Amino acid sequence: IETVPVKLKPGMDGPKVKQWPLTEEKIKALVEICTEMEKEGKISKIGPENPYNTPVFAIKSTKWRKLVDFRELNKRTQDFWEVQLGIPHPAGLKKKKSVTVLDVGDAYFSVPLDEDFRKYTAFTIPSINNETPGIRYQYNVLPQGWKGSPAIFQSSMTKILEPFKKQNPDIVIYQYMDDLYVGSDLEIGQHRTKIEELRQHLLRWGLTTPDKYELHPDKWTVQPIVLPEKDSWTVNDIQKLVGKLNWASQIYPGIKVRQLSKLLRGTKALTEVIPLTEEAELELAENREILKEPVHGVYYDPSKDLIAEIQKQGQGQWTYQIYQEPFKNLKTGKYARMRGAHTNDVKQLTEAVQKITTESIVIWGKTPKFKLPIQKETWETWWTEYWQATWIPEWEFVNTPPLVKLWYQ
Amino acid sequence: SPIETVPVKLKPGMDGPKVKQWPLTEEKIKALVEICTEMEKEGKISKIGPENPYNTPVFAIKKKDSTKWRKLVDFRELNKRTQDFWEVQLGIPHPAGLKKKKSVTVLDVGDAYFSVPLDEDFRKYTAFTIPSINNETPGIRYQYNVLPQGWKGSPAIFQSSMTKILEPFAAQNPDIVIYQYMDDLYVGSDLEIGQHRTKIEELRQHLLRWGLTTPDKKHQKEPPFLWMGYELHPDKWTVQPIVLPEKDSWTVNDIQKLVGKLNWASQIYPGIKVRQLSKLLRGTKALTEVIPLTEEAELELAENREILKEPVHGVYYDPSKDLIAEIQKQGQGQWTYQIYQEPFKNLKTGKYARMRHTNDVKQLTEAVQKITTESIVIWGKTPKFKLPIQKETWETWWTEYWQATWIPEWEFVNTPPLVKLWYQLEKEPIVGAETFYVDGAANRETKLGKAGYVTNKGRQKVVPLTNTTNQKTELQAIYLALQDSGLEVNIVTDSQYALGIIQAQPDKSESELVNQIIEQLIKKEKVYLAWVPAHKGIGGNEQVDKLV
Repeated sequence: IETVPVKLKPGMDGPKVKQWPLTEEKIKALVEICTEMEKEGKISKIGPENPYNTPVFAIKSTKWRKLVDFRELNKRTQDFWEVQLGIPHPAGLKKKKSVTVLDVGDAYFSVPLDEDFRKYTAFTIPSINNETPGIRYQYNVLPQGWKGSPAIFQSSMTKILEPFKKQNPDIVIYQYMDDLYVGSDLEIGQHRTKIEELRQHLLRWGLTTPDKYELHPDKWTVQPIVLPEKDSWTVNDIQKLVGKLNWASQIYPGIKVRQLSKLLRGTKALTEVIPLTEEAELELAENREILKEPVHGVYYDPSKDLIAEIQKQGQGQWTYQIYQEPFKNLKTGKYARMRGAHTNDVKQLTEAVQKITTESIVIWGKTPKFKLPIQKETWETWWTEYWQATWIPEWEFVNTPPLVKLWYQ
Repeated sequence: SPIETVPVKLKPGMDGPKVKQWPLTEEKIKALVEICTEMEKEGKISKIGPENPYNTPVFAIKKKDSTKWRKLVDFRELNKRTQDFWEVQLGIPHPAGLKKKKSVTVLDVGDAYFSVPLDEDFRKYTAFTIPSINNETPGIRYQYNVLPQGWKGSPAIFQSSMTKILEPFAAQNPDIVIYQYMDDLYVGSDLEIGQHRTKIEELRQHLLRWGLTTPDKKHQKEPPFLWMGYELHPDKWTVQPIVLPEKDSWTVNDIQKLVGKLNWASQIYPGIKVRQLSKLLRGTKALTEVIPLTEEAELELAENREILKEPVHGVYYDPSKDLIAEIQKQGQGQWTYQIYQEPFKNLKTGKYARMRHTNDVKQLTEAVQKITTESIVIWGKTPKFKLPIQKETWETWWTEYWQATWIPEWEFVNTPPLVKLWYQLEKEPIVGAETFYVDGAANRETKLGKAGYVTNKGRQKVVPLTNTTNQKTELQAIYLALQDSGLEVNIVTDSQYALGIIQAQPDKSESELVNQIIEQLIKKEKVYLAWVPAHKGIGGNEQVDKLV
């Protein structure tokens, strides 16, 4: 069929990102995948007059998936293609009781890609020890990972889905890149059969989905801060409490601590149990109530970017906050990975970055930029080992630790 | 040659170079036309008419002072207009990654770029002109038909032409390995020497039919091979001999040229140190300010000359044997490592240095990371690690560290020095221990400061300080509380900076104050540090900020 013309933003030139070094095992899995794709016409080999490049990786099951990092090309294209060809985000998806994620990325491989645009999709399969120049392909069809793919395929998706949308005016469906998020309110058993319906409706219209993952966004809120509950209080407990409550002042204004600062007037020893005054207890109860209520004036701004901060807490427990301006949390959570010591730190941080991204997609229709507590090179090396998603969020690496660790636990 | 051309464009919205052909001396104007008739006859150029409005300067110079003159075209004005090409190979293969082969042959193809055609529609933008004597006649126009010397697209277009020309031969010969590099081919194989030599001669005839020359009488080189500053031997590899200059006066320029050779030799010579010699160049701007060799520096340079005395070698890679890497700590944020498969032969060696006052364990992790990255690039896998650190010592650190840290397969190696946690603060305050309420402060203008403390038992001190910041006094206050307390002390500071440096559990720093604090923390038995907001009227702290 005739191809949708695609143009870059005026003045923007194609991506030119370097290809990371890969394990031999992964390099072979890629050469195998690509020899099969060139056979089916999805990609073709190119010459040296193609100067652009885009990193490729090998993820996983037992089959090797190929993941193309299209983050750079999306900033140079999808921008004028969330504009010219945007996909609206429903504000009712976060309210449904259950939400299943269906992979429908295989639909793009039939639709051809614009002739003048293919050169910007080039990628390289690296050789070990710089022994050979490297195998270079470009795409002839809509690639997975690119955001212009679901945008171009949008009209076909709406057509294939409308028969199902009529017999289910209550089921919400949203398309982000290669995934279909469908939220219902039915019982879990009902919802699970309604999912197998759509899978069969999609399959009998030509869209296979490798299934033969479900979230619950009704609990997703901004978690309340927790002051310690103690029978007796020492001078140190009151000091950790006065410090944390002094920090909370940056978020909830209206906290009072003068009554709790007087309970430490003299320079007493650290392990000296001090009973709380009558005036003292007024604040520990008055401050535990102003803090169980959400904040005032915190609204999502769609013209800004989302920022996600994670911090390691210990024993496979991680806390995170998603915001846009400091101290204005749109969302805060707590990812815990029960693995019984069959996971490491990098594995847990990877799972969290994906649970946080999936949550962020349902609630706002876009992903946040992560500030990761990890060495840059360490992450740039082992993140593909546990990546199970097809999109890739922007990220950067935190330099200094937080003296505010226990202030989120 | 019958090679298929690569289509080339000019950068969007540009036109060919129209440069000024400045008049040249007489004896040269003759030497040029003597080449352009031998290069035209061989089809590499072609006289053109007047329709061509572009041009490029042309010069002439002698061949290292010899018989044949050499033509030279300054394409710098045309390179600025041609489109970008795929970047040619950045790095080169490392000898430690190569696999032992029964025989190796080096083939240098001469005239490389001239043996490859140039896209037709792009040949006009290479037009040039030879000057008529005293502007008497119209200029002898010309233009290239092959890839010109020193053109933006020549190296990349030649590389992809060579690769295609090898495809029909590599398919009929799946037993021989060919690596490419600029104008060179490196053919390896496990064929008996009689076979190998026939394959090489038939590879030459192949390349010869495509119009590419190669050495015949006797291959230009024989092992060992002096390639890219290496010595490649049939069963070992080493760096070309290093020459450390004996000089009684160094320059900021020559320390860079010396630290270079030292880093270079460090990939196979174990033990080379460069911390003291690169410590000189920290405050560098000018290039010729003569530098005193610090006494400490001179020792390192003497210890390097001792390591370089006898030569050492590295082996080649054997994919069938495990890959092992071992790490040793040199001393002052200086680490060394060897990568090997056998006990008496290393694949290669190297060193990690930490810049940016961290501790030993975190430095070790950073080193394991540097080694893991290099292994992938060279051999495509990560090695097993023998590390001089107790498993329990490491589990304690990464468990309480705020960053995620990956620890690949490793086992303990009981070889001093060892990596250990020299001290650990208490997670909960101590009982029966004195509680010091330290604080500090200085003056940014005058740089006069003071530190002190106030304990619960009534003890108090205040010390004057000159030439300090409102930061060094915060550490001076904690040092005071550590000198004047027993073997168990609780400290309470109102400074996140100090609490941050101490909670970072460093074993060395680039400041002498922190080293004395570490010495005290070692001597102590239980030390609980604690933080409270300043100037909040808490208590215990409100009375110490008034003293200072």
